[PDB]
Amino acid sequence: TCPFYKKIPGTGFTVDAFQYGVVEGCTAYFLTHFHSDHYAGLSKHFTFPVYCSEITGNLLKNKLHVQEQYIHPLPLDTECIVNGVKVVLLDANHCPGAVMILFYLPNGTVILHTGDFRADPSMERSLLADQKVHMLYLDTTYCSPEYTFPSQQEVIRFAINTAFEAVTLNPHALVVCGTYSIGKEKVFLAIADVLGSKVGMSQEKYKTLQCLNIPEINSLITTDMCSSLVHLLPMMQINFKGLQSHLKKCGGKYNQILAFRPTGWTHSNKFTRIADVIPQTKGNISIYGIPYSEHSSYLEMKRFVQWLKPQKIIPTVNVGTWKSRSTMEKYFREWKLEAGY
Ligand code: NI
Repeated sequence: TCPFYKKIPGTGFTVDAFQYGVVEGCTAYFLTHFHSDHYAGLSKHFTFPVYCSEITGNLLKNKLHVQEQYIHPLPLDTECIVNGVKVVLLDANHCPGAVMILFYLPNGTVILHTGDFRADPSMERSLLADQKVHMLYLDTTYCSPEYTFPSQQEVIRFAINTAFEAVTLNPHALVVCGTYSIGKEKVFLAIADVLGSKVGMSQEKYKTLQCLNIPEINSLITTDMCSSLVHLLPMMQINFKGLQSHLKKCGGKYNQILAFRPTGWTHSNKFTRIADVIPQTKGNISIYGIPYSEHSSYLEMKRFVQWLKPQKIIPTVNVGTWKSRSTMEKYFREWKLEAGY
């Protein structure tokens, strides 16, 4: 059955709750973003109202084939009424179309559900600043002090200078970026922009990008692999074997590969700055691991919550074991004692 952390008290609303069949009482199913963990169970066969951003609705329509009658897209930063209750969607700074949701309950309680998010100080001057938030449903993916990472901008600058150098040294090199879902598009679009190229990719991946309301998209991407010097491949192919195999496929148009694996955190975040990073190399193929995160670091999460001062926190990630829950509760009390709420 649907867990309490996916229900919104005193409404018949749920959030990211599609894998449990019909939820008893639920009149509106919200979807924060188009990642398979959150949408799991949604298909062309679902027949209840789904509320979501415009981007998320394009994806539901075109990738999952959910029927149009059941998709209710809502604009951002706008007060809307859903089944008699006032809501607002805000940018989550996660992947394309990902939202936080603000619910104003009839009794006067205010609830923020973050979805998946990367907390940022620009969220301190949104509609959130205008009133007290009593309850916070929080993306606790990286809720432990070991989880540090560079800014997105530091990582992109590094990727740009690295790719530009390699291709100026060898104008027959190919750049490859690994991918598995939506998100982290800036990695490949920034590399392509410094090399004066479009990004080549499969038909399924191009169809996905074409749903994302990215300005000038038709000038940036193509299905003609031949004509482009940045290619996208599935993350699973980003290894020496997969990359040599792909290089054979391209018809001796390239004689070298430089590949990027955007990942979350891995244990080498604890010593290495972005400027110290060096690739793994085997022959004419080099692979760079780059920690481009679309989740809050510990410090980013802590700052956001210390600013917001919620009366209660409801974790939404890593809630499956008592040890994880206990650990997280300890950090929430620390934050509250430091900040005086
Ligand atoms: Ni996500």
